[PDB]
Amino acid sequence: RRRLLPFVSSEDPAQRLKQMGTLASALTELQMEFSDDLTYSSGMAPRSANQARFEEGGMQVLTKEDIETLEQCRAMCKRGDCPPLLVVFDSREGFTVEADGQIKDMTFIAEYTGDVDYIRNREHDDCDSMMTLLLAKDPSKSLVICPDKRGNIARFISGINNHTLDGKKKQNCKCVRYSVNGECRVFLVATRDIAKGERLYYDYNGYEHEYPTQHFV
Amino acid sequence: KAARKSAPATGGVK
Ligand SMILES: Nc1ncnc2c1ncn2[C@@H]1O[C@H](CSCC[C@H](N)C(=O)O)[C@@H](O)[C@H]1O
Repeated sequence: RRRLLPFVSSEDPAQRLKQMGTLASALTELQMEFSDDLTYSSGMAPRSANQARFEEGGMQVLTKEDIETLEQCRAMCKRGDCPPLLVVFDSREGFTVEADGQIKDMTFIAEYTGDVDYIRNREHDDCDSMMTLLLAKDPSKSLVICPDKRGNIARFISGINNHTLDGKKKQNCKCVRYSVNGECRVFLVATRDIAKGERLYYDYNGYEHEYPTQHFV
Repeated sequence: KAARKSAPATGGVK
């Protein structure tokens, strides 16, 4: 029974302040507001549209044990105990996220946050950071998280190149969708032990193949 | 043309 693990925040308060500063710097660069939750804005999807029972083929449910861990991590972030992560600009990838301390295998990294909208409303959208929330049998019910105006660290995490022979080797975390109180939720979890300085990478095409990755480093 | 990241809804983490 693989249990979700809470992250271990950097012990030095100055290291936590510096980490939080790199995220605030990147958000400011994209003219974004920090948001550690899913937001339901006007002219977009209402909170009522976000029901995991609409997921074609159903959605796995987050256990009480794993919800407790998720609540612990959320409460930790509220008081200033962020996961040990640094947002770093790279000339070949743009903004990237690296571990600024050890992250054990099965450790909760972050929830993918931003504005929830209908997929039907974003067919023409240029946002490079859209993440599937709900895939329904009727496509006009499907939802996407849009961190263009509001979001957190998750929108800055890099993806693997799905076309190269060795590109899968870079993956050290995974994005998963779970039902929490009957709603869809998107989370990032470590898939192996990650060392300080190690850049985070997950598979952007973990279910659909809607993200072009051929040119990825 | 819309690029979208996607994650599975089954199979757990590991
Ligand atoms: N492995 C990789 N190599 C190159 N670019 C990558 C990459 N993984 C992610 N990216 C870049 O990141 C985008 C996804 S959103 C991730 C945050 C982004 N780099 C930013 O500066 O805000 C992609 O469209 C691509 O431009």
